[PDB]
Amino acid sequence: TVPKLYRSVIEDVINDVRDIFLDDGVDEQVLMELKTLWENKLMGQVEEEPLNSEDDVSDEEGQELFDTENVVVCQYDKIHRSKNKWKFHLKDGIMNLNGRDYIFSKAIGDAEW
Amino acid sequence: AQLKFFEQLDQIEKQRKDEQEREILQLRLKQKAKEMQQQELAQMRQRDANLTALAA
Amino acid sequence: SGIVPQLQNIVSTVNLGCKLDLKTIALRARNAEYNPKRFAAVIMRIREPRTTALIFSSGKMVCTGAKSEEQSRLAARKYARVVQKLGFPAKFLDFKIQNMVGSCDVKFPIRLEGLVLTHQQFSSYEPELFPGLIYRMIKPRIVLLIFVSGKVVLTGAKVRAEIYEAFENIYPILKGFRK
Amino acid sequence: MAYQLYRNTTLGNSLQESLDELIQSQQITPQLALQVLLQFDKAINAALAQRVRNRVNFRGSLNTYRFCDNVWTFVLNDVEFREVTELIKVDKVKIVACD
Amino acid sequence: LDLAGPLLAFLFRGMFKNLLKEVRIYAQKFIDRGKDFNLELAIKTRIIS
Amino acid sequence: TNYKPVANHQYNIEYERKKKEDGKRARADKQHVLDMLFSAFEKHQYYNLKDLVDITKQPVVYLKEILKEIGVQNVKGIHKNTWELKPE
Amino acid sequence: FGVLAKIVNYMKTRHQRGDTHPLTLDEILDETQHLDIGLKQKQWLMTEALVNNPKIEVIDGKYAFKPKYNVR
Amino acid sequence: FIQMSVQRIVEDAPPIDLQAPPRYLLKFEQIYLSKPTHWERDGAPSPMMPNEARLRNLTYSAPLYVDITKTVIKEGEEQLQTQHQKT
Repeated sequence: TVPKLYRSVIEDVINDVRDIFLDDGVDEQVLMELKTLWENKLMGQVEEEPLNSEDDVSDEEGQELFDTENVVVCQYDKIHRSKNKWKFHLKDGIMNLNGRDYIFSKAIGDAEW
Repeated sequence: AQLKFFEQLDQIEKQRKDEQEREILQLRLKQKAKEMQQQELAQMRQRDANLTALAA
Repeated sequence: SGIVPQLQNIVSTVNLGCKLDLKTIALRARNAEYNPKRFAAVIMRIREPRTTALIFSSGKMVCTGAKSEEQSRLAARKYARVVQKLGFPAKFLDFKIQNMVGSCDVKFPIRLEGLVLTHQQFSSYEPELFPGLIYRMIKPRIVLLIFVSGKVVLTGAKVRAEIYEAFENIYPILKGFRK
Repeated sequence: MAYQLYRNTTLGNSLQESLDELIQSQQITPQLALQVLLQFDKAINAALAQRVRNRVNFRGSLNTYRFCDNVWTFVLNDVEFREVTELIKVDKVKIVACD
Repeated sequence: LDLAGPLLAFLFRGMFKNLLKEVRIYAQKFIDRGKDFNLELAIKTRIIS
Repeated sequence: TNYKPVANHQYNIEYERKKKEDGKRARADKQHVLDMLFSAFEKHQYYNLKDLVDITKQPVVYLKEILKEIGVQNVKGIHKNTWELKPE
Repeated sequence: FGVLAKIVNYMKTRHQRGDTHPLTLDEILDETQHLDIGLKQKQWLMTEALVNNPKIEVIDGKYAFKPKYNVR
Repeated sequence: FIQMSVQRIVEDAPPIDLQAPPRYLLKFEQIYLSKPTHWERDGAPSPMMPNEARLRNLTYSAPLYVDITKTVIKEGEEQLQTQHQKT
């Protein structure tokens, strides 16, 4: 299923880049070579100014630096929050969970902070 | 390379032979006007890509 | 009277004494959000004090949601420290409690009609606009929302003493209109 | 001239690596590579918008969130992606959203 | 002989021309602002009355 | 049935919803605003401030400041005094 | 041509730096994130047309000294 | 006058055309006239007898209502037609 969608995307991409390859004057063999390599690669403190009186008031910032864990990239239509919970109308997008990819149109989410 | 120069002269006629139709007649002008509109949105649309790559 | 109002929310403003980059703070902060189209400030939230703070490019910040004065001050200091950790020279200048909100219950229904008739000079009861009667106390500059269920909410106080004094003043009046 | 969201995914990474190989081989110019990336972004956006007709659900807890330039960067933990056909469990997830 | 009818008809034609004139003006202002207009608010009854 | 009591007119609530959804125009960076202005001047030699505001999608005051920095107001004998996007 | 007026604005900010030195077009195009191809050639035709009316002075050799009145 | 001329004048009045893009068309179709009525200060309508009008210095007048059809063409290939009865 997902591989079939990928093949359709390949067809769309090549068709969309043909015109640019003609505009820039480059030969068409580049597209064939690109597709071949792409497929192969895929498969009392009165003086309060000092703030040092408190320490370890944060968390590890390395999660955003790593980004190695599963990542979901999509578009959002509505996102509401009522004092505890975050609600998500995320529309069509892509998800990368455990390497395997997932495709969706409507995504509904509820989370707690 | 000499043949590429000849092809460039032919691309100029595409527009230049067309240019004679302009003044005598506006589709090309409309297309040009549309192109500018695409560029305006692009820059805004593009801004998101650089920051999203930094975010993820 | 035997009843003491309990604070539900405190608003406090403090100047950091340095200009800031709202976009940078939004990008680097943990819980911060920045929507210049919607609002010109940056809205951040900290769960442990359980409060929300708005930070402006001018260096002034507003902290709300704190249930106590100490909690408000600590939350403001925490927000300032977060901004400082983001590399800015944030400080803690002229921290002040701009407004305090308290709530309580008188444990008996109230006749807002009689209350407004007696204290028309300070009372405003418009069921069409708001079911709660609005009372504007003068000696304390406190606004009280009195409800038929007995719940009373005081607002506009700068110190807890004003909240308690306003409730002490209003309780004898309400007792005279017990339903 | 496009959102470029999917560049930092498996598909975009593979395309970028292929373009890097051709650039190393001098077969394609960097301007051509950038144009290919732009066209890919347009095509992928259209394809996901049109050929996807399935709904998904998920629940969990949120540990962090960020917003700037209409870009959400939520960070959830212990998420359960529930679908009528299958259920998936994940310890942590980062949801990047744009519009 | 112009009796009550024709005389009142002349007056009413004039006043109805007026009524439509203010209706046009009021609706035109809202349309220029881009917001729809309320027909009931557009009508001035005092004109005819 | 005429003039039935209503909390708010349907047109008014629709317009308010549109305004709230659109949101106020944001003050973008000087570099991007300048680039957009220069792109617009390429399409048209002369621009009125009202339409230039729509093109740029920036606050009127901020756009006027940036435009005062470079462009200059020329008085015309045909319609009115309008901005000129050419710095000189 | 619009990018050209943008280069003019760039060299104006360069004057504002006060470190104005004899330059050329390639370094400006690089620092302004733009390339060097036949596009630079057509825009350089436009740029020489500019050199025919460069009230903002853009001379070919040692140049860029815009201000008709300039001492410090 | 009441039966023929008022209705004919309303009919002959040209339809109102507005545009400044969506365009609105207002057409006045039918005339309705109720019995002479007087409104008390409380706003309650009540029939007004001529003797009452004479005594109270009122005007013996009858409310006048028109049926108005407003059709809006949004240029989106759909036109919305709404009829206000007895405005």
